[PDB]
Amino acid sequence: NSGTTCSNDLLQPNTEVFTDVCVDYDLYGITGQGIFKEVSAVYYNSWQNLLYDSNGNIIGFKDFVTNKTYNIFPCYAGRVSAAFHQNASSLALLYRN
Amino acid sequence: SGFTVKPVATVHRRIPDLPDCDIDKWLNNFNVPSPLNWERKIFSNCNFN
Amino acid sequence: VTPLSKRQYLLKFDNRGVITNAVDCSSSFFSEIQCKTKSLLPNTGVYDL
Amino acid sequence: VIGDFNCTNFAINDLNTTVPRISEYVVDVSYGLGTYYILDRVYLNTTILFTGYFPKSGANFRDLSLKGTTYLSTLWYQKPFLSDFNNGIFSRVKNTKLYVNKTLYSEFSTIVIGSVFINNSYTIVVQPHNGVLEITACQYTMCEYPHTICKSKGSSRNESWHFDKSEPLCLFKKNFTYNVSTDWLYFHFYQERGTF
Ligand SMILES: *[C@@H]1O[C@H](CO)[C@@H](O[C@@H]2O[C@H](CO)[C@@H](O)[C@H](O)[C@H]2NC(C)=O)[C@H](O)[C@H]1NC(C)=O
Ligand SMILES: *[C@@H]1O[C@H](CO)[C@@H](O[C@@H]2O[C@H](CO)[C@@H](O)[C@H](O)[C@H]2NC(C)=O)[C@H](O)[C@H]1NC(C)=O
Ligand SMILES: *[C@@H]1O[C@H](CO)[C@@H](O)[C@H](O)[C@H]1NC(C)=O
Ligand SMILES: *[C@@H]1O[C@H](CO)[C@@H](O)[C@H](O)[C@H]1NC(C)=O
Repeated sequence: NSGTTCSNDLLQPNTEVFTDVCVDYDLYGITGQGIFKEVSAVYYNSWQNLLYDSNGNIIGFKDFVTNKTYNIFPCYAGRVSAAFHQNASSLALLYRN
Repeated sequence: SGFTVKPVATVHRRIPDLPDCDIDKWLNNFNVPSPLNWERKIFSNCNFN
Repeated sequence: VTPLSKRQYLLKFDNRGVITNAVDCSSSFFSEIQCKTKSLLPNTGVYDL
Repeated sequence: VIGDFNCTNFAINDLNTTVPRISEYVVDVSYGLGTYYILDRVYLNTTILFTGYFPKSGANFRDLSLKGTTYLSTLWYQKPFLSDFNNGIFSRVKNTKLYVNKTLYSEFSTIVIGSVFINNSYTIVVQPHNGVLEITACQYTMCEYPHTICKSKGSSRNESWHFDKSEPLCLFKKNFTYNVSTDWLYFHFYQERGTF
């Protein structure tokens, strides 16, 4: 129970990545949730793995296992408008935009 | 209230600090020693599966 | 060898990620103006240092 | 005095014929020289403000290169050569080019950072090997007389700065490469909140 010769067999397995679905990620020490995509980036270097924003957000990343660049997008999180009348029993729903 | 969808799985990525031990490469060597000259090897500061 | 210090630097990036300009924000008054306006060539005006 | 073990004692002298020289070059961060890339992120067509450990513009350098011929003095392992790592250092190294039968070889001095430099603590050591760097940062047992020899046109002494029969325990181990035909190299070292 003391040393540095540990095994990554049961610690955390790597299986695959998912596309077009809001999923959680714990990439390179930073966590978040969102939807990934697939782009053709050429601005990555040997030591660069993330593409960051100018305000403190993540724009994309690159998986070193298969050498392809992605693009992380935030998924929908919004509210709905509901119109209601006193004499009525149901509601009128409106999803804006 | 807002509509926040839940994630379906978890995706993690990390870069390993120490290299792999490569125990299988040493255990599959073609020069099999005799019990009279058994071989000994020390492994430390590496990762193995 | 030269020492280091916790300072603030204005970094300019190109369309590929290569750093092209860096401003110390503490060398002269023009550097402070540039880092206050968050631009390499500030606009015409009167500022308080 | 850096270590505590007695690794070797062949030629021990006591002379004071060295002094750090102040360089004539001035730090110019106009075009990027002196600044470092951020952690493994990418910025595109933006202008940012970063609060970090940087050198001061309009400053002078100091040399700490030591070279000898089988003779080592006790004053070489003390101040001002054994400087203090207050918050960080930025170093410029000259790529010494040698030729052995019309074959290019590159080698420069090595750096060792630590706290007490004993086996009970960690110690970072960076040294090149013919165009290949080596960063270990392991709990090495270094003696108070560390040195390093040249592989090309070797010296009388032998490279002996640590005495460890088995590899001690540590967290990091990795090799790096660089162009052997360059002339100047740059290095940045610092720490923050216990992270080096
Ligand atoms: C880098 O960013 C600048 C600033 O947004 C871009 O300059 C703009 O370019 C568009 C398209 O040509 C023009 O309509 C704007 O008027 C420009 N604004 C300014 C302030 O110049 C520039 O195109 C970007 N470069 C790249 C390669 O995308
Ligand atoms: C980093 O490079 C050094 C130098 O090439 C490697 O050290 C060599 O290791 C082999 C294998 O044990 C020895 O046969 C050589 O004698 C070593 N050379 C020197 C100069 O020490 C080291 O193994 C490399 N490390 C990694 C992780 O690749
Ligand atoms: C939404 O549904 C469409 C239709 O099946 C599908 O193509 C898309 O991937 C879905 N998006 C998410 C985030 O579930
Ligand atoms: C990804 O690129 C790096 C650097 O070019 C290379 O070392 C590595 O083998 C590549 N991996 C794959 C799966 O192509």
